[PDB]
Amino acid sequence: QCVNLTTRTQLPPAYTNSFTRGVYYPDKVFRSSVLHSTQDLFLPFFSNVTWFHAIHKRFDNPVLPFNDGVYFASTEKSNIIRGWIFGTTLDSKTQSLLIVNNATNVVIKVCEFQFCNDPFLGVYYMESEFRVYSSANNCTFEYVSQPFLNFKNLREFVFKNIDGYFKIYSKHTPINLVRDLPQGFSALEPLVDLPIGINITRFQTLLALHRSGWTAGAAAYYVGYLQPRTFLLKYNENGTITDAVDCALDPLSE
Amino acid sequence: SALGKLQDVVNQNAQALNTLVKQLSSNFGAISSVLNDILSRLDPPEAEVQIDRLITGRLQSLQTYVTQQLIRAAEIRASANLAATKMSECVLGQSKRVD
Amino acid sequence: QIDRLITGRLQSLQTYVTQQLIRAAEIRASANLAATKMSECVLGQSKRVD
Amino acid sequence: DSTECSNLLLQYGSFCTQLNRALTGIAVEQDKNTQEVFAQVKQIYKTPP
Amino acid sequence: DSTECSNLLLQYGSFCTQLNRALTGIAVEQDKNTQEVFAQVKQIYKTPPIKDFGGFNFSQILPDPSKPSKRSPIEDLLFNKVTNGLTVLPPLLTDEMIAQYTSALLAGTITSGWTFGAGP
Amino acid sequence: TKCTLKSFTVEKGIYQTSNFRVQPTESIVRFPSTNLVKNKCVNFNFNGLTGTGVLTESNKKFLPFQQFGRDIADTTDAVRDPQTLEILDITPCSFGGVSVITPGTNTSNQVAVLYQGVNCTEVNVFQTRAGCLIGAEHVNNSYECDIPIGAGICASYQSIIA
Ligand SMILES: *[C@@H]1O[C@H](CO)[C@@H](O[C@@H]2O[C@H](CO)[C@@H](O)[C@H](O)[C@H]2NC(C)=O)[C@H](O)[C@H]1NC(C)=O
Ligand SMILES: *[C@@H]1O[C@H](CO)[C@@H](O[C@@H]2O[C@H](CO)[C@@H](O)[C@H](O)[C@H]2NC(C)=O)[C@H](O)[C@H]1NC(C)=O
Ligand SMILES: *[C@@H]1O[C@H](CO)[C@@H](O)[C@H](O)[C@H]1NC(C)=O
Ligand SMILES: *[C@@H]1O[C@H](CO)[C@@H](O)[C@H](O)[C@H]1NC(C)=O
Ligand SMILES: *[C@@H]1O[C@H](CO)[C@@H](O)[C@H](O)[C@H]1NC(C)=O
Ligand SMILES: *[C@@H]1O[C@H](CO)[C@@H](O)[C@H](O)[C@H]1NC(C)=O
Ligand SMILES: *[C@@H]1O[C@H](CO)[C@@H](O)[C@H](O)[C@H]1NC(C)=O
Repeated sequence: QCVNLTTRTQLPPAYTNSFTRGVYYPDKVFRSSVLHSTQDLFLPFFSNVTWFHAIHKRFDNPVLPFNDGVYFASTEKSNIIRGWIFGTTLDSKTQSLLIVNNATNVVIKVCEFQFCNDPFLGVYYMESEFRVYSSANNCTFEYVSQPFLNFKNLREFVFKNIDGYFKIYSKHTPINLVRDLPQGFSALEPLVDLPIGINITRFQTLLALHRSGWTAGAAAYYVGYLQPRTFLLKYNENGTITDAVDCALDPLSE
Repeated sequence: SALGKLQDVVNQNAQALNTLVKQLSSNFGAISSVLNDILSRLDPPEAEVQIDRLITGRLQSLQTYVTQQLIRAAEIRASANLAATKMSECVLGQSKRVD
Repeated sequence: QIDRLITGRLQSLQTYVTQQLIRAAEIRASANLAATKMSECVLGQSKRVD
Repeated sequence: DSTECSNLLLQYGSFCTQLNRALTGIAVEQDKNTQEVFAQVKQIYKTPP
Repeated sequence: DSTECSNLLLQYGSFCTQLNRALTGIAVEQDKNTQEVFAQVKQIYKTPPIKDFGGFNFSQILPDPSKPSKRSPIEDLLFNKVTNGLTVLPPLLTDEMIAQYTSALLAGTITSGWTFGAGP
Repeated sequence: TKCTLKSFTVEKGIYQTSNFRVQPTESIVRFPSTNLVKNKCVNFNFNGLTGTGVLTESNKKFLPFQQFGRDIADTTDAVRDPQTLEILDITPCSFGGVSVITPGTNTSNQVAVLYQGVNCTEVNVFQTRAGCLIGAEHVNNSYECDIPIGAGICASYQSIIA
């Protein structure tokens, strides 16, 4: 089942500053009281991060490129953002990745889904609406896990695809900032490594409607793109990354 | 920065040791920098070549480290000879030499 | 072939840097002697013979 | 300017950093030598006319 | 610990012996340097218990009895202000013995002037 | 010492002659496998990570994602066991130089051995900061330095005393 959403309001997507967000642990190695220089796919400091809104009538589900990797930030309250879609053509011709977080658990499936133009979930005012794909014929990988999840909650995710391995990094942050990304530092812990082995060039954000037509809950998300670069990370005495330096940002940090 | 002269020598020696230890992580054109990985992954006819590449790279690194160690040893020996001269002429007697 | 050129040029550069370090040590010794002569012969009268 | 040569040169590690640091040490040593030899007075004296 | 690597390394000859010999020469040279600089007196001189030097105060350079290291306040400040087959050999002269040598030199130059450097 | 110096007569002094490495007594494999042996120099294989070391109980506070710990030189100094989630330090196995302290062969054939940087319990036994000294008796009297051992310790012949 697919449903076209025809009540959107036309508005260009916004842009804002990344500040010092998007740093994740590059590996599974404990390091204490050290300064470590690593060259990996990172989000540049103070970069131009694209801002999308969900407010009522804004419902931002565009087609975005994946490129080398995607940093996904979410200023979220009341649980509208539910999952992501990854693939190349997003149809039954190629094989695509599904990540969803419904009311019970987190489901990851790698199947040839015939995706809808507007994939979505729904909350009735209980969850009783799911319209993402119309079919699933060839499934190779399945993974059912625990639930991962004024704006009160900050969700950071990093999606990378190297050597057929999909690395998902996650961090949950209590915030009290009203509109934009808070300025500070928080290192993203590695969440899961999936051996999906599929080509990914395009991705989709999955939202949830509110029914009482449809109403969009107040939410905002940010999309940034990873680039191969070097960071200098500082590990404290407790093994937590507390500060970082972008090696190619300015001559002082260089 | 009063004690920079001693700290410079300490930093140089520690940096030379860190570079010499760090050079083991380099494969020098071989498939891996770990000897056990090469010995467990390849047959001895090609593992001999890979081990030879690792040996020549590490030997070049060690010879380089010994070369700068000898040069720094010569510099420290000259400084120590000067210090012994100052101990003999300034502390154990009064020196007429200006400055 | 590029590896052969790299190792040859790297050996040449290491040889050059090593001999430059030795000459730098010699020039530093000569400059220390020159500073001693500046302090003791120009800024004062020296009783040291020759 | 060969990128393949630099990619192969990265396998050898930090030899280039050591050579650059040694040359930098020699270069600052020359300035230190000149400073020790000639800058032994902090007053610029002049002869009478 | 690779036996095959050592067998291949034996084809290159006595490079390892040369490197070990050079490092050993440096290591003994450091001890010779310390002997040449600090061990220039064969008598361990000591200051008198009464510090009556005609108004001259040497408390900042003489060893402190309260400190276990028997160092001067200046020497204590100096020591506070300085911070895979590799081994570090300890120096032949420890820090307390070097401090003892400096204390002997200070006692000689305070109580005897330059006479102790040229004889009795 | 005679073989190392390539001479049948050895002068008085200390001579570096050999290298002492504590051989791995057992091999331990831990996969998600053999028993876990601690406080001994053993070979270890943790999740495909091979090495040789002594496993001791660790006071580090590894976060759940973190598995093996690296030091300044990027060597694995701590590891988490994949079956029982506990942290173990990996100290490198005891290695050191073996030096032979002897007087002249004209005087005597008695020798003492110094294991540099090696504690005496992993090898006339005397523990010095320079290492473990075997074959020389320690005396409380102080003399001039004849054969330098290190860390203020010297050796002489009068038997060999330290
Ligand atoms: C929702 O809208 C999309 C966009 O118009 C529809 O996708 C089109 O589907 C028709 C089916 O005949 C194709 O011919 C078009 O080429 C599609 N357009 C694009 C851009 O893909 C989709 O079918 C609509 N959903 C429903 C249920 O009608
Ligand atoms: C010599 O100098 C020392 C240090 O300058 C003097 O020690 C000070 O004595 C006063 C008065 O007793 C104390 O308040 C200071 O704290 C002391 N300084 C230190 C560093 O302990 C000492 O009195 C001087 N005279 C003699 C004869 O020793
Ligand atoms: C971000 O990009 C938009 C256009 O893509 C541009 O108008 C805006 O000025 C950029 N922001 C910054 C801070 O450069
Ligand atoms: C969430 O998805 C899983 C997988 O299909 C399903 O078994 C479960 O019932 C779903 N929960 C809800 C509340 O729909
Ligand atoms: C994928 O699905 C189609 C139709 O369901 C089928 O014809 C094809 O053989 C499948 N391919 C694989 C590799 O299973
Ligand atoms: C992945 O998809 C893109 C776009 O279709 C294509 O350009 C690229 O060659 C593909 N890569 C692989 C390894 O198939
Ligand atoms: C590290 O943890 C200890 C408690 O184990 C805490 O007291 C200390 O403040 C922590 N350090 C930092 C930098 O947070």
